[PDB]
Amino acid sequence: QKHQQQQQSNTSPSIVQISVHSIELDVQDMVQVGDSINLIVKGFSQNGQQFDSTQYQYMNIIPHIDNPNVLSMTQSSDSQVFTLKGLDQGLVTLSVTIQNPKTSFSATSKTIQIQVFFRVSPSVLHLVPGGHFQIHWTGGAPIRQDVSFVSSDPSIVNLSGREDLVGELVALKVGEATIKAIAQIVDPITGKKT
Amino acid sequence: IIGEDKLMVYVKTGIRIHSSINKILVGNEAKLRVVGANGETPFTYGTVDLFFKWECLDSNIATLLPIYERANTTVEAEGSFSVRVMGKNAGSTSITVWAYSGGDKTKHLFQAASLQINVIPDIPIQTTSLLLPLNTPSSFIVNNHLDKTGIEFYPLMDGHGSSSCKDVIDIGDNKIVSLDKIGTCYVSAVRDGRMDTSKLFKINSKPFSHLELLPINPTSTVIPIGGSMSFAIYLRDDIGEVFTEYGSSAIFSSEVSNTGIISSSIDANVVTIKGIRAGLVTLHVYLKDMPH
Amino acid sequence: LDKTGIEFYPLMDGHGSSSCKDVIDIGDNKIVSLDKIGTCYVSAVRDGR
Amino acid sequence: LDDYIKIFVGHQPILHVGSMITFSIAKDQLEQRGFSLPSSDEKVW
Amino acid sequence: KIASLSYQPNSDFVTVIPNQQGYLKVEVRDICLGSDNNKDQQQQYQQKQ
Repeated sequence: QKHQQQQQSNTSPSIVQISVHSIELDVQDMVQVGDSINLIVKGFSQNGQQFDSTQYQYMNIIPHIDNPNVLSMTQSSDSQVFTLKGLDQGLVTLSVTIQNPKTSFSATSKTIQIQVFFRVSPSVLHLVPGGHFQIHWTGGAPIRQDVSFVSSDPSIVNLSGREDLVGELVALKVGEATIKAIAQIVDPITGKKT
Repeated sequence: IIGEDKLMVYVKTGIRIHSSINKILVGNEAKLRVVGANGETPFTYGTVDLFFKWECLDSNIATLLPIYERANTTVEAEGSFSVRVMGKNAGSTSITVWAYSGGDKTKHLFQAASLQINVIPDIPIQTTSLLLPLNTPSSFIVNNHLDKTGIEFYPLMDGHGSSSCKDVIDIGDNKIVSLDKIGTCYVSAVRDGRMDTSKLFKINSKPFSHLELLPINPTSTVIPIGGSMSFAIYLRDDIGEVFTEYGSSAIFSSEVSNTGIISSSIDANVVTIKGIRAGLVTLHVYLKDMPH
Repeated sequence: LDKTGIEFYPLMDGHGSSSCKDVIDIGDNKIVSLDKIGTCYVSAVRDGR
Repeated sequence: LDDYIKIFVGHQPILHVGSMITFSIAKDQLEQRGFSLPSSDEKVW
Repeated sequence: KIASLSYQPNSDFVTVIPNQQGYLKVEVRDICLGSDNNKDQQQQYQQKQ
């Protein structure tokens, strides 16, 4: 009477659920400019059970991307797998919709964000003592980045602020200085600056 | 007894702005509303003696507009818990709202934290455009009478290869159809093999992001006992672009905060309502199966 | 349409017929026609959108 | 063969009630003393 | 569409000819020695590595 839960019937039956109700996207969150990563699209049932790779040939898989100039996508020789490629620096929001080509019913993934991995303008500036300027910059990750500035001699060229984020500079004395700009992201899970 | 259930009523707090979108293109709009600081919707407070002054920090980026527009009313005359904002020039501007009594307007009861609205620049090249929901057929070709023998349709790929239009739309039997995915397609309409007579158009594929109930050419802010007014339901994307065809999945619902003041009826995307008793009422409208 | 963050992309036919390179060039915020009779299609993109 | 042109686009004051003024700094005398100028956004007043 | 390849049988090298802007990636196989893409063995080691 006490152990009665564990006696399975050795003639294990098969169970077929005839019907995709949710989608997982299995992929990396970061890629380098010029390199590629793979996206795998996992479709599941009303019960959270998967579909086998052998069935994605019957599924209308429609990917969705906001910024195809920063990250491109192609489908592979497996219907379940897509190749992603970094084209220029930035951020891209991605999702996938699977549709039923017999009933028009659809399911969509969560949205995910993939990041692609900056420059200053001008690269050379000339000023007179008492002159002011604001540094301009291009690329990096403009939806996640700090940009901070560091002068090699604050007595020749100083920065205007408290926290050196503004990119405004003031020429104080005759001389020559480097302002290093640094684009940085905070990891939203570990708090790590990169 | 076949059941018991227990509503908690709290009688208490403050105000905030609400919108499902905060980007707008130049020339697009978004409808804003107030919601309370516990979560009080215009369905639980909207009929009360509350009068709402709205304001915008710069009116050259984006302007406020009234709801009953065509009666020649203003936002200050409406005092409404819901208003419009229209994009004029690119940039971010901030909108603020204060709640007063309708009897006492000398001092506010509550003030909201200000919402930013970020206006996006247009590209000023008049380009025939559609915006379709996912998995949805479009009647556009029949509606513009582009059905006619010797018209031809060709999807246009980007030179970087990015627009695989096959992943966003199909085109067959003089129809257009959107697919499972968010994106943009470009298409030429050619005729008689001639590229020199041809035309170009855009198709966007997106989910619905925002919903707007607005009066169809009102003569007043008010609806007759025994008479009626009609209100159109607009659906917008994440930049305020209006969907050109809603598909057969866009089912609407309507709810009424104080019963027997009005009756409502919906046909297609139009709510017609009729006056039955004297009073104030909030009408609520939502997309049935996406009630956010 | 000169303004920073506007982008211009020539659009090829899916049959490969419109080699736009044989009909126009696009550079320095200019358009230029070439030696040949034809039709080109172009998108004006902005901010990668 | 070049040329240049300046273009403008639009102590102890005694004032009248309802009047308006703009206060300014000798930028040139910060510069001649090796001090930097404020930025366009700098809360210096 | 980004660039054409051209090579001869038993060549040490391939020539690249530019067609469009972007990123080409070029890859190579050895005909006598294959490639280290031996995915069968990679599945077992992933449990530990």
